[PDB]
Amino acid sequence: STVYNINLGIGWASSGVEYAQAYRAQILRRIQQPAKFIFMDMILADNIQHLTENIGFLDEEIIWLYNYFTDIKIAPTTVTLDQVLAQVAGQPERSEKEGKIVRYFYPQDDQFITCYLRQEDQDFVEHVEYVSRGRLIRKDYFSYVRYASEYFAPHNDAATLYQRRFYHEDGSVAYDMLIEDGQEKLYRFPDRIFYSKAELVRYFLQCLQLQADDVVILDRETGIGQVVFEESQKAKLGVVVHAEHFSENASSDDYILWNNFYDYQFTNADKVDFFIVATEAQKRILEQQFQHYSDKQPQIATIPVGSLDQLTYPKEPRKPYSMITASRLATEKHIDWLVAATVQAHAQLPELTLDIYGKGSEEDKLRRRIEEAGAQDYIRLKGHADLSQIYAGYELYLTASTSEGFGLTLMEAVGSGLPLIGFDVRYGNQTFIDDGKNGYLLPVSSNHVEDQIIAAFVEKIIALFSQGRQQEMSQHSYQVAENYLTSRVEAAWTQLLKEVRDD
Amino acid sequence: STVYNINLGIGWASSGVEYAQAYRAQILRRIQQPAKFIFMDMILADNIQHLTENIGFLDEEIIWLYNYFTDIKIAPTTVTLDQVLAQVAGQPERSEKEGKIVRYFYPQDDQFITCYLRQEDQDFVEHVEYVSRGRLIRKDYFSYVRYASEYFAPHNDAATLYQRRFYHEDGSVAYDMLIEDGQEKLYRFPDRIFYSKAELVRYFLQCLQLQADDVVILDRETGIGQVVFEESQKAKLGVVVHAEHFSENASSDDYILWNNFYDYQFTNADKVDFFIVATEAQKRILEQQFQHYSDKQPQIATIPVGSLDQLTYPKEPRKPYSMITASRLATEKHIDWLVAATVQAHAQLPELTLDIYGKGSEEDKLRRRIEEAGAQDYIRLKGHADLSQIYAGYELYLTASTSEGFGLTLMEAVGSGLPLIGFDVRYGNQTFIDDGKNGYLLPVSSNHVEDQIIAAFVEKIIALFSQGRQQEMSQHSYQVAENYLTSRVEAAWTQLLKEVRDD
Amino acid sequence: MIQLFDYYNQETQDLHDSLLAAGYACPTIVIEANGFLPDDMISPYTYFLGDEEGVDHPLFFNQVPVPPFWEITGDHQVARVSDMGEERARIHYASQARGRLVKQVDWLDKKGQLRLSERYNKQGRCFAKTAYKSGQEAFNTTYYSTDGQERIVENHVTGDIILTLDQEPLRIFKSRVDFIRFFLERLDLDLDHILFNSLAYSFLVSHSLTGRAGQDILFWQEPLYDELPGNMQLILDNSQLRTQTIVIPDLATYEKAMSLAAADQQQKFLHLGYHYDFKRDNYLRKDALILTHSDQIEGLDTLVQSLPQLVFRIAALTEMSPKLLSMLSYKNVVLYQNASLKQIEQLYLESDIYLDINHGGQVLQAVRKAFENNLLILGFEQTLHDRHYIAQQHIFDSSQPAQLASILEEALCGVEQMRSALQAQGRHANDVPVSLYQETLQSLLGG
Amino acid sequence: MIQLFDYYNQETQDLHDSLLAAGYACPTIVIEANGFLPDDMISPYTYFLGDEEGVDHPLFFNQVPVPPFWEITGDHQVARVSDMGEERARIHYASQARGRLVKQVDWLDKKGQLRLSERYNKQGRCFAKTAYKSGQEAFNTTYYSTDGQERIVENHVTGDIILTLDQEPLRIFKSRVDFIRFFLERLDLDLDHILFNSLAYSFLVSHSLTGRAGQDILFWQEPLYDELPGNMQLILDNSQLRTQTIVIPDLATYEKAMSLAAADQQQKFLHLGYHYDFKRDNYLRKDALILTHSDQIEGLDTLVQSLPQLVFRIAALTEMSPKLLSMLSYKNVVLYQNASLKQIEQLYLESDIYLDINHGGQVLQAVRKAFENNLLILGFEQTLHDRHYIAQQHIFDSSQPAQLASILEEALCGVEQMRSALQAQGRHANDVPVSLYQETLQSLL
Ligand SMILES: [Mg+2]
Ligand SMILES: [Mg+2]
Repeated sequence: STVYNINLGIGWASSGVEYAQAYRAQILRRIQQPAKFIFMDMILADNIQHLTENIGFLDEEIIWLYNYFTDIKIAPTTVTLDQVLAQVAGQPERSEKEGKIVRYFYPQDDQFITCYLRQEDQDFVEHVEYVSRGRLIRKDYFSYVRYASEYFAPHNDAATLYQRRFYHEDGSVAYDMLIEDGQEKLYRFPDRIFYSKAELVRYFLQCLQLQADDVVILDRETGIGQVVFEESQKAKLGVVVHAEHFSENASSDDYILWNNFYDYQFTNADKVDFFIVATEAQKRILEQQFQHYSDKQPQIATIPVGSLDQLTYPKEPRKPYSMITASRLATEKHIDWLVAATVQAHAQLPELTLDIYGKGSEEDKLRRRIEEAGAQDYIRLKGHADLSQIYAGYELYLTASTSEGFGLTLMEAVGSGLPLIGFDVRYGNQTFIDDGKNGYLLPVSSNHVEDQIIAAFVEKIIALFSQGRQQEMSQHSYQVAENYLTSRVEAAWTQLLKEVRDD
Repeated sequence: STVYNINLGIGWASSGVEYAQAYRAQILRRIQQPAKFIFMDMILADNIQHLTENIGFLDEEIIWLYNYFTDIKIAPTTVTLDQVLAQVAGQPERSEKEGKIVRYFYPQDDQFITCYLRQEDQDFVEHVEYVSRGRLIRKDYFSYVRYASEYFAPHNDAATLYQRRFYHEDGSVAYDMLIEDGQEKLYRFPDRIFYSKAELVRYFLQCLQLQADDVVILDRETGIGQVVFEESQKAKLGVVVHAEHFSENASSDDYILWNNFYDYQFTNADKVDFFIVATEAQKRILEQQFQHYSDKQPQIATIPVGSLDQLTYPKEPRKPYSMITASRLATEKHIDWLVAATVQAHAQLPELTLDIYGKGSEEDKLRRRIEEAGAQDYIRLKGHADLSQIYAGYELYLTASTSEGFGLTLMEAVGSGLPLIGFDVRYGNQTFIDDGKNGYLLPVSSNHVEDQIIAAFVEKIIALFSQGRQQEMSQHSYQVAENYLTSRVEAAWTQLLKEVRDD
Repeated sequence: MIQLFDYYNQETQDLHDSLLAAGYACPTIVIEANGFLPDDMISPYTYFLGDEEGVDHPLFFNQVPVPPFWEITGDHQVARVSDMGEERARIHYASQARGRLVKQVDWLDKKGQLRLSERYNKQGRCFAKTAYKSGQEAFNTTYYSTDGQERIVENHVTGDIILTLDQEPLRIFKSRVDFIRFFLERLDLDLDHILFNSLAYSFLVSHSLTGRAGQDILFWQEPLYDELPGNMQLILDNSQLRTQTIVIPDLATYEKAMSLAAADQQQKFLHLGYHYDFKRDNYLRKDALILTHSDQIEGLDTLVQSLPQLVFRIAALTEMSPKLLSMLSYKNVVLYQNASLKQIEQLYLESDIYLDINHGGQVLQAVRKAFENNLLILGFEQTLHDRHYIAQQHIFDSSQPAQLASILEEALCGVEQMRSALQAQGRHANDVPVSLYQETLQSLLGG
Repeated sequence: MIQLFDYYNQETQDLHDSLLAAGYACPTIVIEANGFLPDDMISPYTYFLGDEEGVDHPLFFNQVPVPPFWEITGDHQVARVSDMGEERARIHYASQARGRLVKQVDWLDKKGQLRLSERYNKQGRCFAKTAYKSGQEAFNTTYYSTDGQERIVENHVTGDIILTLDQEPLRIFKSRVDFIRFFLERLDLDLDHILFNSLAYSFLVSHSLTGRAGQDILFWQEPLYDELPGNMQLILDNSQLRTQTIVIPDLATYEKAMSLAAADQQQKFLHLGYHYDFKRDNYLRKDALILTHSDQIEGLDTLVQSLPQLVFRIAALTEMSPKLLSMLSYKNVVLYQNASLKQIEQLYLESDIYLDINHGGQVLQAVRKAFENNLLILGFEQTLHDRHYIAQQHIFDSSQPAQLASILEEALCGVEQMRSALQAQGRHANDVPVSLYQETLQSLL
């Protein structure tokens, strides 16, 4: 009995879904629940295993689609330039090393083999290209052996991919594919032929031979949603909702517009055994929009995306009168409202200061005005820091997010102890805050009116800085934090697999 | 649990496979093994009920592919001229009647309707064509309701079928199909759409919801072979061999050439649970050709196509030295020789007399050849007759056909205690003629040269007309025939289906 | 009295709504098989099918019944049905204020050609399927009852219409005219006068009724060119036909009509307009409202810096590319993204101009809704139609006088500076008082 | 010495079969990647993949491995693979007497365009897959060892042959000419004289080594027209290229091989013919053989009334139309259909004149088979190829009159005249005794 998690792709810099998975893998270990993680995309740029391992996936949890048909195992790239040239013939006259691209010329007839290396300093070659008379004709990819290669030809005097072959440990061909218009249009096995990736994915999941007690969990639907649904009917199927499932600005009393990434799953929800939402705020309403609009009653389960390991009680003096914002910085941020409402709150409050961690787009315009504004030296500036322990050295946290599906920095914040102010908006600020108790939730009008909130920020800022509340609602801010930490996650994650299979 | 027999077509002149199926129905009734007989062809020119009842099926036994999706019963055509006219608006000025076609004219609107009857001496109507301004725009098909309609439109001034529609008892649309070049290219259901007849037959077989102990018996393969195989795996599949199953002249010890109508079933025999051959002679031949050419050992079972309810003994006349042949006279059955063989045995014996029955194409030429070589009409010819009562009147049956897969004539001939003389060839002759016991098997060369055949026939006509042995062979027909009684074939069927249902 | 319109669209609605204002409420017949008809009207194709009247709850794009597991997707202009990613149907949107309502779903074969068109009404039911032969030529169209029975089979090659209603015998009609005629007699509609909007079947019903006595009016709404339509002649040349009157609400063509009609021959052309029901007066305030699908609005940067006093509100129900999200750098601009219908109404209150400046397709009859709300519309020659509602004086070249809007626009400086301008677009749309119908008609409309 | 043969066909088999009669048997190499090669020939594409040599047991058409439940159908002409009724693959037959043997299988996409060609050998294995790009233009061909490894991958756009042997380093050749030479020097065959039959890659392997010891020849067969290839003109002009000696076996291809070229070009190219191994003499049995794929055999109605002397044996491997079977009642005609391979060998042994009178497809190299047994061949101006083996005193008119067609060889009753017709037959086929081979080549070693 296994739990197969399905996702499309992965990368060095990757985003909430992948981490919600990688995280989910670690709990599922601790329960002894066996689980694999399937990835459907074509990932040759990196070796697949490097990306999986970085995010924290064990190699015995990784099913790569195109690998699964071979005896080769998910592995780090151990193949060396030494080994690579044992396979090439002749002798290299002159090397050349620019960063990670190192190549050796065989000018007699005009050849060279260009190598691309895992790390600039090491010798483990990730892939090699064979160029003869100026044209790429072959490219091989390595882990502990060549697990695949690519064949090329000139077209429009541009190197063009026509074929990609996959091999077993011994170099016998497992299967190959044709490439036209940058799409995979044919797959040829010894006993099979397939004309579309959609029908390849069906074969793969039939080869898994899913059975009644296995659980398939679909984290991304694009291109695979229909085939996963059909082949998962024998097993238990479930769909997880990352971010927000509908659009209220396009909905009405009789007609709701789902987000285009969950529409198929919601439309077909009678094929799904259970749904997974980040917050029970989402289980709350999506349960009723299933009731109101579609009259369907699919089982929905709340399982947070992160966890707290330990309630973090600081042993240092609480620094009175300070501030912070940690978010991934863009326009959607809207902390020019956090910038201004600090100036507009600095008049009445002693020596207060905020730190802005996270950097990116728009960082230019926040520096633009924070200097010409009143508190220039008493609001912070510089970027990335790992705040894993530093939250507790603070007083309050500031979020102008119009949307958060699950706040992760918020997740850390309440465990670390800060009171919390944010708009009353789905779903994170609503599941992490009460407007007595932890904090204040600012109701927001339907449109951007700047001085609306900038004054409406200051008034709940000061109601807490006034005694006795600031530490009052901090210290029971944790009695809710006691549900979002690991032992409770492993409870419900555990909890969920059993009532799924008693069905 | 039920037995599903799958065939393609049926007709008035229907024979071979269909008469075999009809008696399998009669057998399966007494055994109380419930059966359905499936027909995949699109049959509108006659009510399919009229054809099935003509051959002996019960309407409760018939499954027609295109009717199956409706709620209308298989029923004879009872809709009448009066009822047809009642539902066309207006009153016709004039009527026309030509054979079974009866036209009603409505000159006021420039439209007429053409009714096609069942019998000319009754008022029942199978079809009605609606012609508007000399154009066929619609046609209906009647059993006890309108169960189907076709819609036309002129192309190169030829009425052309573009669409066919099937209805429920209440007149509502069950589904319709698009016709392009005599091909049905699109099927439209409310909840389905199908782009080929193969995929439609799949949905049909799926809607049957075959259980594990259901038995699917394949009588004909062409066009449905693979789909019947894919969908019958969850049940017990079987394949009946009706003719000689291989081309011997085109084979060798190295390579065997199957009959193309069985090639798919044989090649895929690993997917077949059991085969069925007409004669044990054929069971053994095909059994080894399997072993030799592709090592497999599929279960092959022997059921006769026919049987004998009882053994008929004569009324105590037998015309001294009289013979019989009943065949559908054609090129293949070569009665030319034996009209010419006994003309020399009437020389060596005084009272020798024979006569030919059967009817078909090509021997308008026979009646010419009868006495135009000077033979005389002690060789009588008779036309069509039902012969159950008539075989025991003679002392010897005779056959010149070069191939028979089983034979129905020989079984009844032997059932009347008539020895046989025919070639030594697969199968029926080798099955019903035990050489020397009830008759003589004449070797024939791999090529047909003529004059030796006639001589080898007459030589064993006096060795079978001089003497003491004939009633001392007419014994052995009664000897071989008791293996062929109805009670013993009911046994083999009950046992075969009991065997099949243990795997 | 009856109004018989070939098609249902806004031009026939305006004509219909005007006549109703002037006291003309008769029964109204649309020949077209349109599934979303105002309860005001009926059609012979939809009339006998058994649908419940006064129900508006159409299908939503993802409620199209499909084979099990087949995938429905769609954007704001269209939708799709797929089997394992392969295109199967196109779902077409009924053009309504509410988006993504199912009008017609077009089924394809595996080579992608059109085969069936299954048609939906305002009640969400599929009342018709059209079948296509080889060239994607229409073979026929079947119209079903709510029980799924054939009520009407119209052969598109021969024209023959097979009408079978419930518990009645089968009737074949040789032509569309003969079918409409059955419908008029069947409903016992009073034929004093037939007011119709085109020279298609809605006319040929009149041309073929000459035996019966009455006179009918044709409101000619289409453009005119070098000649008259051949048939617009035989109403002038023949003196016996039931229709001797040609009403032409658009002036500009009425002149082109009088131009091509002979001196004897211009006695038959009456000219009129439409009576619009406007929702509120202007008030000459500070605010812009533009509805765009995506960028960029031609010359927004130009106009916005040059007139900083004017509020600029731009909306879409899509999301906005940072190319335009760049322009809200100005405090002069206000931008609404993924705009609600509720929000889009509010902006039509708070803005008294509509600049038709955007590129691409039109956003929910925005030019019309502006006109109904008495917003003064201007733009450049690439306008999202309608051209009906924008006056020549107000239109511009494609940024040839890139901004010459702004201070021709700025002629918003007070009350009769504008009141001019909205009679400019008011005239161009051929606005007339309800009285002008009463005068122009009862010289004809008797019986 | 070697035999470097561009393509395998019978023009090469006859040329190979005669040199061994003259004692020239040497290792022979065909460049073509041909999976059906006689046990004494090899190919560089075929050798390193490791099939047991000597095994001839190809695949029967219905043995092509196909996805589960897919149906295989076919006739004597061709087979196909179908999924739920729609064409997927074509199955092409190896051209042998034994029918329906799988030389290659062409898989198609759902729109019907050609994508793969899976090529098959005599031993019953698929040793090569050719992949195609959009234009139905060939992209690459992979040749596989029997255990599934890649051995050769040839790029058809760049010509680059990448050759990876077992345990060996991977090499990249730039052309087939480079590939053939590696093959030659690898088995270290003795390059004295290379005997090659065309101006394609084989000759580019001789013109390749001109600087190296040894001297070789061309044997030119392909028919000639208005003027010479530029490529035999390369070697008539050049003296020191390694081939200077061109023979042409078919005398109708030679008289002209001079007519175009001067007398200086002329020391260079010899003349020969082929020495065929005939299996029996005539014996003038009065019997005729006709092997037809379908009727009607041109004017045979005319011959048979005119030749009651003549028995006409008409055989077809399929069934025939009553259109012909109507002729059986002509009592000098005998008919054989569903003709067995053995039965039809008997007829070749029982008849002495082969009429090539049938229309359309010929049967299992039937004209050649007649020529091999000293059957006298006469046919009409549809002279169904081979025209190789027909003396023109013998071809006749395309049934305008058929009267002269027979009184030609009705004229042969005794023993001398028959003879004279059959060398006429044998001379046009360029029959020479093994002696002339050793004479014209004894000069060169
Ligand atoms: Mg499907
Ligand atoms: Mg399949």
